[PDB]
Amino acid sequence: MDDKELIEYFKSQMKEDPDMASAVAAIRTLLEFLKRDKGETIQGLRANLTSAIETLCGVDSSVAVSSGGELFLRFISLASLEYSDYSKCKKIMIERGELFLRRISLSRNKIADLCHTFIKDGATILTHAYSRVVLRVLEAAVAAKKRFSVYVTESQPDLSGKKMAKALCHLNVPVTVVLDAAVGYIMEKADLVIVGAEGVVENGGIINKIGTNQMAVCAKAQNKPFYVVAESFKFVRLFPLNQQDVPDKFKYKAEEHPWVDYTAPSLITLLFTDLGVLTPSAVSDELIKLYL
Amino acid sequence: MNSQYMFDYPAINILSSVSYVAYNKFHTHDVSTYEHCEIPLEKLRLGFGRRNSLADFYSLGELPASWGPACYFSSVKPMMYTFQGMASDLSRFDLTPNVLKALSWPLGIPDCEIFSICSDRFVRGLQTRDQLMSYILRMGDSHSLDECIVQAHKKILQEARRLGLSDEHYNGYDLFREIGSLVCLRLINA
Amino acid sequence: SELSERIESFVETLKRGGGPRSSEEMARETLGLLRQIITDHRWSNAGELMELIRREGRRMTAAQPSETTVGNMVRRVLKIIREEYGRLHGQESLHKLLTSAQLQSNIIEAINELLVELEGTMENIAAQALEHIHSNEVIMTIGFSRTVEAFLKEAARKRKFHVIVAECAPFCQGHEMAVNLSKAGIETTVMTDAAIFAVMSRVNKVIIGTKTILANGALRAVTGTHTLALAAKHHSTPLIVCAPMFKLSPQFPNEEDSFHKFVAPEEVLPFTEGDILEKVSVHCPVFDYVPPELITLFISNIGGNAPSYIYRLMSELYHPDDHVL
Amino acid sequence: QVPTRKDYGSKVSLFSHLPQYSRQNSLTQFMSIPSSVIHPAMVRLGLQYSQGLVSGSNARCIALLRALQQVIQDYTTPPNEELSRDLVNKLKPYMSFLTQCRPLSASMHNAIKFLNKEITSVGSSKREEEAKSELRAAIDRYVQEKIVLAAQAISRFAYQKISNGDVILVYGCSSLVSRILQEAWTEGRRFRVVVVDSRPWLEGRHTLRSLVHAGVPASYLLIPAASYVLPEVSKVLLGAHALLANGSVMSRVGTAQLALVARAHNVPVLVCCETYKFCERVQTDAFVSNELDDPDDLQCKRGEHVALANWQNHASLRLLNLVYDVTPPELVDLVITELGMIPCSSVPVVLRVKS
Repeated sequence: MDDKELIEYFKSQMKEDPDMASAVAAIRTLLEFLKRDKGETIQGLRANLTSAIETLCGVDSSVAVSSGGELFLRFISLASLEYSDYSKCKKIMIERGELFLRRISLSRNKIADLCHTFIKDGATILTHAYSRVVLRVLEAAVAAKKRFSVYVTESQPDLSGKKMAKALCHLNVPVTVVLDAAVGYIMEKADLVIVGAEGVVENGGIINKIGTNQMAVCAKAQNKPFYVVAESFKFVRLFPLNQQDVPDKFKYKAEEHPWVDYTAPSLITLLFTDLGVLTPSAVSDELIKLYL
Repeated sequence: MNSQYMFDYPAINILSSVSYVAYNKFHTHDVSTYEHCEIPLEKLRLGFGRRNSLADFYSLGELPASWGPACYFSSVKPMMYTFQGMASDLSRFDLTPNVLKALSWPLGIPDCEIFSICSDRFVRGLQTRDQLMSYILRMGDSHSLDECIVQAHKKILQEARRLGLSDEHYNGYDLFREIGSLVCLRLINA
Repeated sequence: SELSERIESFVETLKRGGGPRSSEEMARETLGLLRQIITDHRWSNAGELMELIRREGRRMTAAQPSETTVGNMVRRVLKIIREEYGRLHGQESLHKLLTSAQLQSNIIEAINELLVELEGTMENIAAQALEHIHSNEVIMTIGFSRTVEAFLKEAARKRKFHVIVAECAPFCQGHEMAVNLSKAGIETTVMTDAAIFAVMSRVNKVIIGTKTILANGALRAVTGTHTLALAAKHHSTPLIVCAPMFKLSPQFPNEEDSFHKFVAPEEVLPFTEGDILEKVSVHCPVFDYVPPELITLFISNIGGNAPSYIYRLMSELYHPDDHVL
Repeated sequence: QVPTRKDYGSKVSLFSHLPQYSRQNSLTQFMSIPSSVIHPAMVRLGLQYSQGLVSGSNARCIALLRALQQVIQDYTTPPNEELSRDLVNKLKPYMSFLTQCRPLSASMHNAIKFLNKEITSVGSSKREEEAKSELRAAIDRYVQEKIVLAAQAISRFAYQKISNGDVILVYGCSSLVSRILQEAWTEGRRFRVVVVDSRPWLEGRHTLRSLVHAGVPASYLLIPAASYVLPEVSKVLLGAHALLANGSVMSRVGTAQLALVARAHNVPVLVCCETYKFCERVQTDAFVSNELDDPDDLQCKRGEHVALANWQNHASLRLLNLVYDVTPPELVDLVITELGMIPCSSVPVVLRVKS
């Protein structure tokens, strides 16, 4: 396929199962492109794949797509090292990608099982915006017969906090929607904070929606724990120095309206990934081990 | 550092041949690709976007990550180059007046392997990289490969504007295609 | 039979009162008991041996979850069987995701060398102790712990400094360290807990022991350790934790809140008070939870480490599947 | 036998466990003019350490490795003996004498450890001349791939972090930082550089003299005025003499002070260093293990008097001039190595992957 079945297929995969993240859909689309490659060269294969990376990054430019693309590139390089012939290595690429998809499709369940223990009875959780991982974790906590309250911000640029509040009150959980400006007012009632992440940077910080950093900072003022739930494929070798250092292709395009900001690892307590429960410093190690 | 990974390293020598050695590890410099060939950007930088007129890249000191027919998504606006018919016609013609110094350029010395390179019965495969890279190195005057590529492109533009060949119609999408077209046209002239 | 009754005696001793007081004795006894378990009980494949070890370790841990030396020694043994089986027949990371009947003697020798290396942890800590104490320093400790007392009483052989020991009320065992260490000429001082912050400004560094170190780097120590760590962070004085390698256990803080250990309130409030004991509720925990943000360094038999690196030591000691046990 | 160096002056009570030698007192007075106890290369290298003719950590390591290569070339095994352990036994007194001349650094410690591991790994079946050639080749390869390529990769990585029009603050003299700045300016970037120096070495004038020769705009000031210029500073770049396992940065005296003041001013801090300088030992402060330089260097002639001329004549007077200090990891943001840009807490991981 060439530049038209790519975007249409990606959007079809996203729309047929809207409860499935953008990065997973991008990885599946890359695997589908690999299947219908109809070309015999490893260098040309990787060139076409890296071109597909930014032709997919044109839409839904969130960091997760770039992280998944980088992971796919590293995977295809790793496989090549293992073997020698494009001919034979093609089927093994296909089977390894199938196994990779199978393993990453259980990330939500693994994270929920790992993280449901961290919620106390009678607790008060605080959430920034919609994130399916948080919803799954709270569903697992409910399945454990727990009692707690949930405060959620409204996420003003696009009112998705109300959407997740609806999806959560559908589950019979006492929820409360608050203004994005009320975080400092509200968190004194909150017992702990759980947020998602659209990407994890080298040191351990996160790359998330615009308000997240504020919460984290305020959390450090209130001495409350701050937990982040994110899958493995949300790792990337980007190291912003400050808020303006993250690439502008992620800030804007979903008088000055950014969409995504960066949170330093020093404000993060624990990372809850399908790889386990990690300290913020752990991620770099893993991401180092990928390239050595 | 996925853009810095390498599979084959181009070893050079100075009749100015280029070989490939099995080099499966990350390189110290970014690498671009062109027709299954790998060019380490040892003195230039990577480019972005699907802008046409490849000359617009190295004018900024950059160089695109990938382009050409081998790239399914060439970022230099592929186009027709309706001159390969005469290249195929003269492909089987061997080395043996006016034509001698007509085809001495663009190398400055008579050379016929260009027609075989541009011939239809010559697939752009993995085994052909050696002769392509050796020719592009010899026809240039430098040591690193990217300067050879940029020298080739600017010499093509120089010869095109020498005869007024509508430089806009010559972007550099497939370098050897412009080589064959210029050789065919200047052999038609003399 | 005989091994079974020895196991039952061990479990009863744990339930009632720890006979061998030192944690190293607990580790040695647990490893020896596992040795007779391996030698005596019969098994064909490694799976039945692993599940038998799981059952026995579950029983021993359920005897007293307050102390975890038995639990993580059992987990170390389980990892030993896993490693030996993988070696004789054939780590979660992104690399793994992208890429893809005579072992009894080996197990026995692995346990034996583990015991041999466990014997000298105190000596290794003492050997490396001299590089963190300079002349005329001021050191403060809490409670009683043989590791830090050996540390200081050997590092004072070539240096002179001041040591402050705060009694760990109600179990005022800091007096024992004070007496033993002053019996070596160290110019020590005996202090109450309530004065910690009051003196914390005039202390160069604080060295403490621990009972168990969790995966995230947070630890469980004697009561009042959290206040001392908070005072250290407030005054930014470095905090050193002297802990052998077997005191590293892979659980996490939020686990059923069976984290502390509550003893009879007799120590805090004497029974002689009388009538007022009805309306008054008294709590006497013996352990406190110190978060990893207040810890500066970790000294073990292998050297120095940062808390942020603790997770890696978890991967080299305990397989992820054996956390639940 | 090699005599011991005598301490000069009265040391501070807190630093009674460290030595303190004077530049005037050299061991060569009590050594044979034709060197017999130690190799002439060793005594020459110790002389040019004790006199301060070699200061940079990279320069010190390179000079030590060259002198060791000279000794290896001049070495001859004794009969009824083998090279593997005799070489190390002969090398130990040389290292002791070098430490006597001036305390060792992280680079020299790592080089000594690597050379010991290489010599011990030399097979017994190897021939003496072949073994010597192999050791020389190994030393050359180590020097190349652990200094030159590392510096090139570090400069290439650091080029990205530098944008046009920003202001970068440096400190002291360090070859890696100067090379990074020169290569970044050559590549096309445009920026100013603020140079911070400190007494008594005043080594900053080294790197300044480089920057002016590269056409880079520059500014100069002493360390105490740093708080004045930090509002206009955008990035801080420092050189590290050693990286500890706990993420602490063991560097020149003023490094931690500048990092603290920069963090107070909300300015990111960058550190570039080579992997071969990563030590495994840890220290929580600058008191347990440091270096005491010549106390007489502190004297400065202000006006027409030297206020500290006869400082020994005052019994209760002590002088103190450290050479190293430790920066806690929380005050650092980057460690730039050939492996890339890593968090300051990832130092142990590299320590694991290099063995």
